[PDB]
Amino acid sequence: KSKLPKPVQDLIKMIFDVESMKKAMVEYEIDLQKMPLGKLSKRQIQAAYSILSEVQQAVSQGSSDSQILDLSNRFYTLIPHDFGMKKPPLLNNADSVQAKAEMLDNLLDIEVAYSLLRGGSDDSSKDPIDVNYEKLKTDIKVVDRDSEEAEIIRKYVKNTHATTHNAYDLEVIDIFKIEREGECQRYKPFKQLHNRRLLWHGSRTTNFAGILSQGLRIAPPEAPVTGYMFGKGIYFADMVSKSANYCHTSQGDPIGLILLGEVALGNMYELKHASHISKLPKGKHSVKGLGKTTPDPSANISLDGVDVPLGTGISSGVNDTSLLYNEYIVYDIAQVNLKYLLKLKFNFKT
Ligand SMILES: C[C@]12CCCN1CC1=NNC(=O)c3cc(F)cc4[nH]c2c1c34
Repeated sequence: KSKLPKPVQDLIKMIFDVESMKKAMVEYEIDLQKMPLGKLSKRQIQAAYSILSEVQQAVSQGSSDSQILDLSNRFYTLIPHDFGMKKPPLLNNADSVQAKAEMLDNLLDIEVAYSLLRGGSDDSSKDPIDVNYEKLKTDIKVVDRDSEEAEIIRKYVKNTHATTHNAYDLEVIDIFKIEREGECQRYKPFKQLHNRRLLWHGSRTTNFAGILSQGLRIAPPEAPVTGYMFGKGIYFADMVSKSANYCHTSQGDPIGLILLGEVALGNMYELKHASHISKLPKGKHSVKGLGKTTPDPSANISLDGVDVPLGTGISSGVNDTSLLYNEYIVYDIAQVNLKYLLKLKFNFKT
């Protein structure tokens, strides 16, 4: 039987739940009878990614929409869906493509998680909790609730919840200090770049088995670069609620996980509208999408030499922007060093 601290044990049970993966799949209206969890393929997902990029290129230069309809039917044949008696959405426009690309990101992560769960070795004497914990190849420690780390993290959550995101409020249940096997060596080349910031990354619970195993990754090459507002990079927020929205929490499942990462942003390429790129212009290290609302720079503090923008929301002074809140994008996985993992209770305002 396991000796892990009991918060870490609940975390492991949460990350490796197959039923949550099946529920995520049912929430995308995927047909679980024709295409169950065990018949999820990495290469099938990549082929779906290629269909999305074919729709992107077709729409972009005046192809038949005959063509685009055929590609949408091919997509629904490659990934079987259960829509009952409604008509499935058509892949004819940019929003359809973006929805399916986010969906495929989560599908790929689910495949990674199930591949982890059913792989490696199994040892009947050992607690499954211990087996999965060491499958994560991460050091997970509980952060003391009265530390100053915890002070700053609670203040970061408390101060940067946007008013637009009025469907819920957040309660911090546990704060974990994580260390990914190998990540600090990979991050070393970027640890004295200027402008390193502690930023949020939310994702579904089922995805953290992937995120803790392999880190935060960039979409595969088959993924359409126009399926993401600022192209194929790793996306962070400085508003806790903007990232928390990407946990895809629900009333039926109100606990989520969110990441705090040291991001070496360096020279930020400032953008107010979508720009589907895979590389930065020479001399830039990150993209910053400017919101009309920013955390107050007055109130930034430092934690292990990293800036924390835990100020309250004020106007940026940016006028012709299409973003309500900031976004930070990096295009090299080495530019990220994950520091903390947070268990959040979503209290839905009903
Ligand atoms: C839809 C998108 C774009 C590429 C994959 N994505 C998933 C995501 N996850 N998590 C975040 O915390 C996040 C925070 C942001 F400020 C902007 C973001 N844009 C994304 C995310 C995101």
